[PDB]
Amino acid sequence: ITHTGQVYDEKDYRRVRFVDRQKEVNENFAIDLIAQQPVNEVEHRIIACDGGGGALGHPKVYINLDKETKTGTCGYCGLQFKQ
Amino acid sequence: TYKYVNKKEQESEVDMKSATDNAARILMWTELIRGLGMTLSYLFREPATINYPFEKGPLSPRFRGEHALRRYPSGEERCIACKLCEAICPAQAITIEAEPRADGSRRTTRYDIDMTKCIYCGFCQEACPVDAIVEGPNFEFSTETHEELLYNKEKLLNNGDKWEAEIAANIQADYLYR
Amino acid sequence: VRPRSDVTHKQLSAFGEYVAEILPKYVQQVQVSCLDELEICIHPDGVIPTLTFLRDHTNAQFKSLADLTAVDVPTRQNRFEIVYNLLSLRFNSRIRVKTYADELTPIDSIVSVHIAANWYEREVWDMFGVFFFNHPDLRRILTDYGFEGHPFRKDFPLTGYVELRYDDEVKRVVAEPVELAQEFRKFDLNSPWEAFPA
Amino acid sequence: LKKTTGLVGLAVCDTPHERLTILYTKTLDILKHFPKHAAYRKYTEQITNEKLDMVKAEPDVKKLEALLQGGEVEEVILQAEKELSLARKMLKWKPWEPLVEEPPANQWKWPI
Amino acid sequence: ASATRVIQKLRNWASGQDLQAKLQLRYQEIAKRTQPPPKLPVGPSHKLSNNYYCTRDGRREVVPPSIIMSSQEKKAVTPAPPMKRWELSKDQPYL
Amino acid sequence: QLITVDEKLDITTLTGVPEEHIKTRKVRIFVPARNNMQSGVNNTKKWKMEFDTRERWENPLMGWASTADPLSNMVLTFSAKEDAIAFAEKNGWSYDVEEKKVPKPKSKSYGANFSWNK
Amino acid sequence: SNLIEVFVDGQSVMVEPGTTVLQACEKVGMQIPRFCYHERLSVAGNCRMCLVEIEKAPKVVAACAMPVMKGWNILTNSEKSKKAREGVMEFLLANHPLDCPICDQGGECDLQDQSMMFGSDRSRFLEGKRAVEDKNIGPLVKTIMTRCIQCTRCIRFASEIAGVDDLGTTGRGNDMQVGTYIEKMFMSELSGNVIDICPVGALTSKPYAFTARPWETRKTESIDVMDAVGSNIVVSTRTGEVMRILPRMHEDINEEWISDKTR
Amino acid sequence: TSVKPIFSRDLNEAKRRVRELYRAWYREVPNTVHLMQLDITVKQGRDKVREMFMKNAHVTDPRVVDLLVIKGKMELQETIKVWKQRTHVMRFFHETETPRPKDFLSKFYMGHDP
Amino acid sequence: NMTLNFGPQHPAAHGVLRLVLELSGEMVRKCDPHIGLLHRGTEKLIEYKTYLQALPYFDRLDYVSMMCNEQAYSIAVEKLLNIQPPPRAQWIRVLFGEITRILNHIMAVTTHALDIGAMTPFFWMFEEREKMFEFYERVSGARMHAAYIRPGGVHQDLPLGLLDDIYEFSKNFSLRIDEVEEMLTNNRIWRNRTVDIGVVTAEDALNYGFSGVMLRGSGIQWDLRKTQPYDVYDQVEFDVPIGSRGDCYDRYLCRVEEMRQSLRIIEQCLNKMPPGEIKVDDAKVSPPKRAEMKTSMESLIHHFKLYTEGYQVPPGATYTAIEAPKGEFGVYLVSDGSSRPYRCKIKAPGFAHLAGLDKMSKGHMLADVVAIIGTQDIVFGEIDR
Ligand SMILES: COC1=C(OC)C(=O)C(CC=C(C)C)=C(C)C1=O
Ligand code: SF4
Ligand code: SF4
Ligand code: SF4
Ligand code: FES
Ligand SMILES: [Zn+2]
Repeated sequence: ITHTGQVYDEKDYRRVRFVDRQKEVNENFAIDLIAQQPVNEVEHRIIACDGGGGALGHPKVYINLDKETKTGTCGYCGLQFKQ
Repeated sequence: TYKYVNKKEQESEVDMKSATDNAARILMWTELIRGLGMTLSYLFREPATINYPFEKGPLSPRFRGEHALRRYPSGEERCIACKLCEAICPAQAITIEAEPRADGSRRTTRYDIDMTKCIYCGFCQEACPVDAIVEGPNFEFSTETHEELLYNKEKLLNNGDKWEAEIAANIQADYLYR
Repeated sequence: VRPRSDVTHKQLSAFGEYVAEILPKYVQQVQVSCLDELEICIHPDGVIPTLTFLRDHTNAQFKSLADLTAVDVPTRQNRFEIVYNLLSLRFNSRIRVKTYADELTPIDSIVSVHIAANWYEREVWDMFGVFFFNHPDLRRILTDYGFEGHPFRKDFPLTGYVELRYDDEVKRVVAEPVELAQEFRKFDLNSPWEAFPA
Repeated sequence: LKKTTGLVGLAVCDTPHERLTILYTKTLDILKHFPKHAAYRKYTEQITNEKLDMVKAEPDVKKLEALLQGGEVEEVILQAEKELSLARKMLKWKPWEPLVEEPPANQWKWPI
Repeated sequence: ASATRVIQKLRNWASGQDLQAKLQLRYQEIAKRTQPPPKLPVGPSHKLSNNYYCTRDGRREVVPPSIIMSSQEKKAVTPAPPMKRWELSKDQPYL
Repeated sequence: QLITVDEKLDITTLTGVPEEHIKTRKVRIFVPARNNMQSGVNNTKKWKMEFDTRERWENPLMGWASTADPLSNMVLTFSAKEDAIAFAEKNGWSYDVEEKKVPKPKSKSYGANFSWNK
Repeated sequence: SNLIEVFVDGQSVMVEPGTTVLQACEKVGMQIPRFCYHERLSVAGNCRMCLVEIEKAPKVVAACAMPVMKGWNILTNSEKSKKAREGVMEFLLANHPLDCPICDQGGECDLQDQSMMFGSDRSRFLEGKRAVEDKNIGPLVKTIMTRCIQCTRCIRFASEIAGVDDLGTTGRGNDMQVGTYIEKMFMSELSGNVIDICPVGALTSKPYAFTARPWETRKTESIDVMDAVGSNIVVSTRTGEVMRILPRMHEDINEEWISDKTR
Repeated sequence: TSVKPIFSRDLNEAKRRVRELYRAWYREVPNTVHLMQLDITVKQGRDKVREMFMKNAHVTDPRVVDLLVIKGKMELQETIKVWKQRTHVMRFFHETETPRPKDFLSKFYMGHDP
Repeated sequence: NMTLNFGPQHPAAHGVLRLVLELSGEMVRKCDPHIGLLHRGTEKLIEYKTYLQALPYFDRLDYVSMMCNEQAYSIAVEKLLNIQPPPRAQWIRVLFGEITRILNHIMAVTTHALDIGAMTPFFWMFEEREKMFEFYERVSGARMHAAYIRPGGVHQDLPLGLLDDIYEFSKNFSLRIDEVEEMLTNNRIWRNRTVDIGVVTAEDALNYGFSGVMLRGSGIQWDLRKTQPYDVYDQVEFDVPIGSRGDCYDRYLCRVEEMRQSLRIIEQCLNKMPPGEIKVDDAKVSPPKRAEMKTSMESLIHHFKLYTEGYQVPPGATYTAIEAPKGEFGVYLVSDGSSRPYRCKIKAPGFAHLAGLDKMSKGHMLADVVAIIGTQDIVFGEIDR
């Protein structure tokens, strides 16, 4: 159910906690939300993902998009870029 | 440089006029009447209270208030589990355990801020490199049961989604300062 | 880098020698920190004598006791390091006289020299367990009435061994051995690399 | 002459020069028993002798207050007899003696 | 504020002070919110040259305490120069 | 005048420790090794004595680790082996000292790597 | 006999002829900041982060590689030997990708600490950085090699401690990348030690990728039971489940290394 | 060896003091059980006093004994000069806590670490 | 003597106080204050916490003078690191330090009256106090318990509207002191309740270690702000309000004057605050700026290490005393080379003052004791620590 497949077993009693209450979960899951964003087709071997917004984003990092097969993915945003 | 408070510079010798003035002060409670005038004066001043539900006491952007975990505009949660928010928390409130997500990305399997343990220092706001954990503006989260106060990743992420618009405005206003 | 005046490190240094000379029977070491603070160190027997000389000497009047504390170096044979910080409103200088006391080798009390110490000495007994002879009324000040163990000792667990909850059956608050729901995470923080010769 | 000293409890002492000369001369006397080369005797005798000499020399108390500091003259009186009391106490204490006992080794090593 | 003059006059009198001049309630005098964006100044040490840390790190150039009188004619010396008497204030010596 | 006592300072009676944690707790005096990750040796200098590890059951409501042993997180640091042994004896905890093991001297010289026949 | 006397800041230590300058500092107790020098790996001199200043000498010398000579005074903390570190650390950091909150050698970095202790507080590299394509060297070691400080301890271990002789340097200039030229996995026992021996977090362990962070890990010293050499090991446990087993040094049994199986 | 005496020169003199404290507590137990309205029996309490006074019967060193009574005296003062209310006193009886068995088989059946 | 305890719940007991009183009739012959009801273990917890993560603890020792408390730890740690805060930061600490003494004195004068029975002074000033917290909240984000004054420098620059708003508060505040001035300074009822009560003689005050308004009230002239000028207290001009006789009135009058003198110091700080940086520029001691840590590797390494491990202050020990509103607040911080402290003895102006209650409240009624605690400005957080 949750982001990590956290689902109390059919016999676990913490399910009593959810009795007469809502088990809080978020419909918007990141694993999926990042996928939607398309691969950025940059034209330089190495590009940088400042995180969007500079100081309001994530530490700046340079990605090597040299591997033709795969696409570079910022360890921070998850945004992907291909040459 | 010093200053004597309550030190009588000299012994003014009683002069009838002086004595009368004093005796009148004791007999007709003159100074006591002075005090009554002050309170009557305010009775006429506008009261400073605010209708609490209808009007709210002003809080500027840095107000720490209630914890929230932000997400990138794309929808990828900002936290990358570096876990130094856990390291610098003074109260040991934040508990983080992580594992590489299927995507291969780094993410936190469990992020639990114990708000009863938290003393709202705002260092976590400070420490985060991606600034995923922020001190959100809301201060009204009083709860009937102690368990509700303990917050897991889903409550904080949900708290983040609800208040993201104001959190973004608040961080927008104060980031130059930081 | 902080501004440092060597006027003080010289003045205080000299005074140190003066005290030492006047009280050689007890002064073991007298040092001035790089922070311009003097710290005469005295044999425990010199507690009464060294303080009194500082409280009542024309060339060194140290009228008020800023603090009485006891660091605990477990390695050190004499575990506690009673430290007395004093102030001289006349000469605008502070000095610290520090002695060493083991757990069952009591120190004299200075309540006579400064009555400020009446409370701090009770505080040192309650937290560290050092005992002060000739104290008017030594008894726990900060800890609970029935507390067992001296808390600030480095060998005492932070969480302690007992915690309190209300039990209906007995309708009264009741100690139980501590059971914590998230143990204190003991982050190891020391880095394996030194900083300077010091 | 003055009405009162700043300090609450202290009270104006008339004949202050005489009161000081009495206390100062006494201390000098007590110190006379201290061992000859005793550090306290040489140091305090020097301080007390200078204080008297000034008290003898100055007939105006206000200037006397400036010459040996002491703030108000009444305080200097309290400091002198406090010292007189300690001088008597140290003779009993015999602190001029050598160190009572060397510190256990590594007792004063802070990095630990 | 927003008080009929008479109430103000009664107020000022009963209090004995022109309380109107210094009202406690704040009205359009307080700094407006959303004050302009701040570009704060970068301090020293941001030079790109002659900025060697070894020349600006008082943290550990500090040394172990200096030791005097370790166990392992001469004039009297005080802890420090006797203190200087404070002087009565001149704007308001008394009261 | 001083009095004579041959009794090993045992002060177990004054320390104020519950009986269970003085007779069932074994502490080990050891000099910490170096996580191989880093090559710094400033954490392999002072001896430390650490009490034996105890139960760490999962908490049902939040899954946080929970411990019933008070002396768990306590690690006292002692400069020398002799002093640490003394602490165990007077406090009455059992001890099992481990000798320090320091890297043996190793002979190195850049020339060797260019040896005619190695 | 065979005991030269060299002074480390005037401490007259005496060392067998042959001891390096770094080794001379060790016996006094001082520790030269070092990268690319491992006790049980050949001296290479790649980093030059250990430059010290023997007294009365024009240039600073390489500690780990300079045979000490009679009389020399090391001046390890000399203003010069600090510029010789404040300026090297400038370089290692310049091409470094700042993903320290990704680098799981976060608190286990001999490059942040040697930077927080022996280096400067800022940066002047206003220019751009470099990036090196990663490599799938194996299923145990995750080589995020854009982290590599070209210290060649891997290429040594992979040749000297283990006889793999596969890892090697490829190219020259600032795009010397120390990865297998063709993608052949580094399959050998003794493989996981590369993790422990790379001070940078370029190549680290893939199973223990992001499960923890070292300050939290409580470290209990125990014995290897998988094999009969009985190698000493340290089991790093967090909140009660083992997170990592890494070697702890036993001169006689496992001298800083452990098998791929027992970690 | 070569220790300085705290208050008692030898176990003999020290024991004198213990006797006094025992008496003190013995004479006090009844009063407390009444001024605190404790639900215990004077006899029962007096045995507890004995328990404690013997829990530390093994101490052989004079200095340790002397501190023990100093501390003991302090406790009495907190219970006769009443600053310690029932909750504090009853704690001595460990009334609420469940007793743990010391039998090996018992522990085996219950706890990982005995 | 009819032993009666001033139990905690009672309002005059500051929430936690069990004064065992021996009532010789209504006259009280002995007090044995039983503190310890709020001992939190503040100084054993600090040993397990790094220097930055222990700052917060210092805002909770005296909880009515938060920033002045955290200026004593900040000065100590700074001494042990031989680093000094930048010029703007030192003025900001003096600006916030006097806002805190106005805040503590409004607390002490108005709550004393609440105990005696005057209720209106508290309400008028408490509205003036939330005006002030706002200044804390607008600069740190917390109404109280800010954590703004950091071991090296202060944490963030003042927002661009704060100094104008501090001028408007300081401009009109003095009338507010003047107003309780009229309502509680000449009332025969106050004077009778306060004058000639708890007189403490000058030498007795020094001997009991009073060190505060209690020291100054009896005429001893000691202010750590002028004698041993910490921060910039050497570049601001003020008059210490020394009282003459020592009754609880002279001590009140002194506290009202210090509020007025602090407005004089606040004025100077707004008039002369320098352009500059708010935290020392050594990344080793003060954390790197948000933009720098996200663009420069040396800054991320310094941010990571500082937040996760710590400053690692050089081994040493220092006793640093600053004039906290209550009195001399000092931290004896003993430091090993480690990033976390070894000992932190918080000297609390208050442990000494409460000891004096038995001597000061001599030959006094049950009602006088309520005034005696009120005139010591005792907050049990500092005493209990
Ligand atoms: C200002 O000093 C203090 C008080 O007295 C006026 C208290 O009432 C209290 C508690 C009072 C209540 C019942 C809110 C505290 C904590 C205090 O600090
Ligand atoms: S710091 Fe920010 S990012 Fe790193 S873990 Fe805590 S929250 Fe997630
Ligand atoms: S290696 Fe990993 S941790 Fe060490 S600096 Fe480079 S990135 Fe930060
Ligand atoms: S991989 Fe690790 S070891 Fe091999 S070179 Fe790059 S850094 Fe040095
Ligand atoms: S260690 Fe000296 S060259 Fe790398
Ligand atoms: Zn990105």
